[PDB]
Amino acid sequence: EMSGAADESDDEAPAGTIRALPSPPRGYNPAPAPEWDDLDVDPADLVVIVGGAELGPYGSSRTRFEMEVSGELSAAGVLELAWTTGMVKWEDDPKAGWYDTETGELVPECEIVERYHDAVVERCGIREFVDDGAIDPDHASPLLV
Amino acid sequence: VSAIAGGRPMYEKPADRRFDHDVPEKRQEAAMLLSTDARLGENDQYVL
Amino acid sequence: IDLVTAELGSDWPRLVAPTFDARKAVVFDDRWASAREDLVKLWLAEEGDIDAQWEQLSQRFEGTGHVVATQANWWQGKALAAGRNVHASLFGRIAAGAENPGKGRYSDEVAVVTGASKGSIAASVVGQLLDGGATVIATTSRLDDDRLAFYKQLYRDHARFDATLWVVPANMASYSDIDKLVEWVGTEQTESLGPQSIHLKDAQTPTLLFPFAAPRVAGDMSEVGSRAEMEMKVLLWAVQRLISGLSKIGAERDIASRLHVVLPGSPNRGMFGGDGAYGEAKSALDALE
Amino acid sequence: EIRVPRKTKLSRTVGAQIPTGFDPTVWGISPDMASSIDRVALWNIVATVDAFLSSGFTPTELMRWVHPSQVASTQGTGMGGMTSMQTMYHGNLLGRAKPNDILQEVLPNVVAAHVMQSYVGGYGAMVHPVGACATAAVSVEEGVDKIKLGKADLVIAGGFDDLTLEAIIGFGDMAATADTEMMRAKGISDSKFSRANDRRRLGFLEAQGGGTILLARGDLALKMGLPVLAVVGYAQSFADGVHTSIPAPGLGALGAARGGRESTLARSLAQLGVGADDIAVISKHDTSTLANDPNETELHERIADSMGRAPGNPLFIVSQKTLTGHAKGGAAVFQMMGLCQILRDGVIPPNRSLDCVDDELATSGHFVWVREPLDLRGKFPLKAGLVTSLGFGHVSGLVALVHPEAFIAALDPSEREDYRTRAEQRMLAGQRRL
Amino acid sequence: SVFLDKDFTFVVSSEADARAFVQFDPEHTVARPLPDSSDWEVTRKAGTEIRVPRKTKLSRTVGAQIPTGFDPTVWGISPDMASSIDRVALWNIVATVDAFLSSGFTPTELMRWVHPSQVASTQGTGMGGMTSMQTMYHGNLLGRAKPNDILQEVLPNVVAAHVMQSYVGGYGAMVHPVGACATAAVSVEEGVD
Amino acid sequence: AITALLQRYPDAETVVLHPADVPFFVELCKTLGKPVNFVPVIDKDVRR
Repeated sequence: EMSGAADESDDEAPAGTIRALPSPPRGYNPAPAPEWDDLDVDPADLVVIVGGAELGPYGSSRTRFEMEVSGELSAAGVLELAWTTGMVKWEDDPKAGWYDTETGELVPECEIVERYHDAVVERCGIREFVDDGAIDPDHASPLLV
Repeated sequence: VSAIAGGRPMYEKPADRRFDHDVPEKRQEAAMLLSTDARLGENDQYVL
Repeated sequence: IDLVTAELGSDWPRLVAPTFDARKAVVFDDRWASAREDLVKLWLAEEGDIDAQWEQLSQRFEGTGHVVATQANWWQGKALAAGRNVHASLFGRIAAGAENPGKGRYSDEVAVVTGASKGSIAASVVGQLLDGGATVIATTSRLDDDRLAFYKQLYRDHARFDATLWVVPANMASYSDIDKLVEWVGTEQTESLGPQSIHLKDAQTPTLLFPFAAPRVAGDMSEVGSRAEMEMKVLLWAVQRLISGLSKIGAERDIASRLHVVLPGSPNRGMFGGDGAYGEAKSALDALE
Repeated sequence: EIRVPRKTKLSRTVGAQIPTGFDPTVWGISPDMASSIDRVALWNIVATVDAFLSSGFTPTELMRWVHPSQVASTQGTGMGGMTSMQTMYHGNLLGRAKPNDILQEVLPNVVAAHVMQSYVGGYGAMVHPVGACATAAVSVEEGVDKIKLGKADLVIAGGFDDLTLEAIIGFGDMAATADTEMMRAKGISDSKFSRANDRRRLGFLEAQGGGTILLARGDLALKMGLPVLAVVGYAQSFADGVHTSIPAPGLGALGAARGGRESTLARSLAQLGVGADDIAVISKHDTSTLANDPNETELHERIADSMGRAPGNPLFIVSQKTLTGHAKGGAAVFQMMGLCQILRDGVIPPNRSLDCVDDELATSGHFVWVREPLDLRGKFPLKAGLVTSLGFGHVSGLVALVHPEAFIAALDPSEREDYRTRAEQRMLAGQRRL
Repeated sequence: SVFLDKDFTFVVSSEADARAFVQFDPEHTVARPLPDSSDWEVTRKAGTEIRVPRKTKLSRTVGAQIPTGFDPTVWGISPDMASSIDRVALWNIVATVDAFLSSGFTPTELMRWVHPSQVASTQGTGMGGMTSMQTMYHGNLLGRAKPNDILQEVLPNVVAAHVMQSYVGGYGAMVHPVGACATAAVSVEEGVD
Repeated sequence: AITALLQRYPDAETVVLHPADVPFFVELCKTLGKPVNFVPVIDKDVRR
């Protein structure tokens, strides 16, 4: 009976088209109580960070922070990485949209995770050294005696 | 003039003040960096 | 080699390949580190009120105590203020837990458990052994980090004071593994630091032995039908060599300590015809006695 | 005398590398620049652009509020220009056609020199620290120094380094890098082999990249109306001392905690009305080497101990090297970046590479090592972080970072409300531009 | 770099070195165990890449050089240091000693008046460690025996790091400007700062 | 209808039309059954 119950399937109709995208980054304030005097501190003597950025194995500061804190990319996470890794291209040719750079195929924002992220994770972050110098230290490094 | 003639001016230090007594100084290593006014006495010839 | 293969079959030589090596072992003796992270996670995430039985269960898991873990609890508790109701309940409960920690005692048990994997009887036994202040050798067939992460999750929950857990890659089908494993289990408990790192094999005389290793029927290589023949080596013969192996160590290193081997007998042979596996195989345990 | 071609097999098969398919061209760098300049230059050039994008875009907008000679560039390197260096010494000895600009392009200062020529066009200070592994935090220190003395009101601080062939063979020979053949023997995947404070930590993973931050005068930031990411409460580099022993690590970073209430660390905090207990997070260098991790831990344990850190109020510490790997020059900036992101979001990143905490580290009670992310929501704020980095040859450094909202408290309620108005308008315009 | 037009005559090599040969060429090179001597023969076929020694004449025959016969040893630097460190290091090391000699000698006398963390080192370079750099990139590509400390010794900051280890022993700041030609004055600026 | 949708997605009120959503709208103007009542873009086709 139970194998049969497992062997007897059925399809409940599911019609779904899902996409992935987000609003521009916002900031969530924290609740902090401060008893302070105003004029006391000289603003000319203070050093303040206006902005910052980074280029590294995980991409920019936005994508790296997502991987560090979360461990998985958001919609904007994969969209940005696929752009930086050069998976997605932008053509003004007809159909006017985001296109896959390798195979020359039009892509939406949803399938970015499905079509790419699997390959993105492998080819981003830490991995076996990909040879852009036609030399592999671990395999073969040119010697002359 | 004493340095120029004798070849004296370069002496590579054994770092006596660091290890001076093996047991306590390794323990005193923390205490030194922690407290402000701890310094070298001259009379023992620069002891820590 | 063709004749030997002709007799034994295709799957037998391939599955009998060696697995265990002395360098892949992983030891978790730290409660002190895992207990501190365990408390702060409770303290921050506290929702349910004092009526919860989980708070009493977690307090028994936090019963691991020493100068180290007390310095953690006594602090986050003393740093807690009167700010809210949760802060009033946390501070009081923590101060009580800090007091119960000071007087905490421990027991000791040295056990070797096989077939300890997730969603099983032995896994419930393992965490409970760890709950009883024991020292447990846990073997896993799959060495993948998904299995490795599970035992870390299981340990950081159910570990008490004096509790040390050991996870290793192991194959009960391999005689080499059995010999190599117990040769590791019985040697020294010593760690030599020379120019390099050499860990001499940890010696703990087993109190309890739990051969719960349970091969399942999965036939991808076509092995079907020959398995009940091979498992008779694993379930009995290799256990026999496992019992013999720990008997040698005990005799050579000269202990009068009795290793208690719980024999996982199948319930009531002969009155069930539907099991098909358990009922017949375990009736020879009466012959093993 | 004949030189005959041969080969060698080496230990390091893995590194932390910028995601495959990265191009400076996609970011919009012209092909002429890509050719003429070292790979390391492409890292600092794009990073500087994206660093500005956090607030303003056109670099000459700085010349509206400020005389151009008050714009500074403080940019650190451990080596820098590595490719351009290895390009000359091969090429010349090999007589291959190589560029004429080589020695200019191998100067570790030439990279941001290229950025000043191409982008900002400032008439002011240029400094280029060498901190080995600590350049990033060492750079911040001098970027801070340039502002307070009125030499320049706007500085760019950062560090960058590259990963090449002979960078690897120098570390692997020095024994300081983790040996991949040994890692695979222990069943360690490439993502799991950088583990800080772990019992099994085998030495550091080498990486490549670069990062920069824009440090400014607090008065200017309000006046320009840019975003305030954090307040730098202090920055310092510190040496160690005379000794023979090669494993013996530098402890000199403790000099910042000297004096207690009179200490630089506590006074920096106290000026914001912040206590010693109010540093929740320290960003360790966390090289995953056996030498650095316990020493840096003992160091952070002691700087807390003497300053009167309440017993068992431990500094929650993140290791970013377990993720990003170790990039020598741009080490402490990636930590600097992460620390700002820690302060604003409140979230304290985990070390997910931690299987087990080293049993030696138990002696440190003011230190807590977190394996899982502790995410701080709106009801659970945070205050101040600390970036610490230990370079080679007694280069040690400390950067005290403090939450932006501590600065907004000095404006009085009328001007405080007036600033939030400007900062809010900038964020909307900033999101637009980005 | 030249491509071999016809197969080169076999040469004797060790098993470790000959297996390496195979890792570059492998369709183009051929290696065999010699049963008696256990070593390997290396035969390069047609299509292999060979690097053949040549020469060049250059324009600059003159430079401003430290007087001939200078030795760090005469100044009293130990032979172990001379070996392990780049030539540029010997310059900054002796200069620092003679710089102190202007006033005090024992660097720890500074620790009488001052807490050691208040001693700073700001030392600029245009490149620095040049020898140690060119030593690696030759040596590695040439498989010649070269020192293991190379990358440590090529860090332009490592030179005064060597001085702080050997002499002053300060617990305080270390900065190392790159000013190209201007590092010196750029260094003073930060030393002042 | 407008209120119903953008209540579910309140973020639509504070943000920009996505750079990839701009070509889509201009594309829809070209395929529209009855020609658009306005001018969506100033470009080479502005006469059309």
